[PDB]
Amino acid sequence: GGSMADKEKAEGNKFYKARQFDEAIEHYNKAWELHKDITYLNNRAAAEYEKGEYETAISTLNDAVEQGREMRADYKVISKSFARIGNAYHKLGDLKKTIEYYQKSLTEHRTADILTKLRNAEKELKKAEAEAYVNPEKAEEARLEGKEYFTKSDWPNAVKAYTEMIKRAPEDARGYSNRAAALAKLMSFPEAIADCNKAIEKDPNFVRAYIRKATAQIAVKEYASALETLDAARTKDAEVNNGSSAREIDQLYYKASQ
Amino acid sequence: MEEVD
Repeated sequence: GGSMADKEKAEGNKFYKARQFDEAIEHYNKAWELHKDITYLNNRAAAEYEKGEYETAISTLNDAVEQGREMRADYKVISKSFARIGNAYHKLGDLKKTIEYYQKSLTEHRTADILTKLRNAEKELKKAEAEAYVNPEKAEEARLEGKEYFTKSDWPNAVKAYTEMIKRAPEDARGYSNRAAALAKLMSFPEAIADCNKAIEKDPNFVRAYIRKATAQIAVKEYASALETLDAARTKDAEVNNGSSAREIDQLYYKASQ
Repeated sequence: MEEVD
């Protein structure tokens, strides 16, 4: 039925809107029965999704695209199928397939949403994989590898080793200070400063990191800053270390005044 | 809610 099945659909939409999902679903099926058009299936999938039956929704939709292809259905509507699969997978917390099905939807028909939803799901995946990468024992293994390359003056490999440590333990200030040490040896000073800064936000009480920052600042003739960094360094050294690296601070203080 | 057509 032309106008006949469109009423069943419309009746579904009325029930769907009042959150009566099984009632919506049955009218969507009636619509399909009367007139083979995949819109009605996309709509049933919406009802299934809203019920929280995410597997049923994906099932309904996978079938919808297969039947839509056989029927040569409009590229937009099958793009919605793929898009809803993406949503359903995202509700299932399966980030791979949500991304895969967003790609599939954009391939069929590029829209603004879905492009935004893809970038958000990709963002969310990056964050997750990063949080999975974190490993205590792999971090300690990297810290040991770094010291080995550092003792053998292999700065480029030490940098890599210490980057693995930063990735394996993003909260350990030693990784940044250590990469900062190797970077300085390679005379990449602005980078050495930046790693020292992140080391100091990770551990405000980490003296060695203040000393590297200042040393690298002196090396790039940033004298005003070097003296400030050295003050901060001396304050935290009194508090934390009983001023046990004061002679080292002083030498750098003297060079930064000269 | 998801869009119905």
